[PDB]
Amino acid sequence: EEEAVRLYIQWLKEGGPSSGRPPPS
Repeated sequence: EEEAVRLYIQWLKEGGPSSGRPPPS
């Protein structure tokens, strides 16, 4: 039940590490 992974979702929803950004947490 984490929030940081909620960012990770956000991150992944943006494409994840293929977006040009490394995963959040």
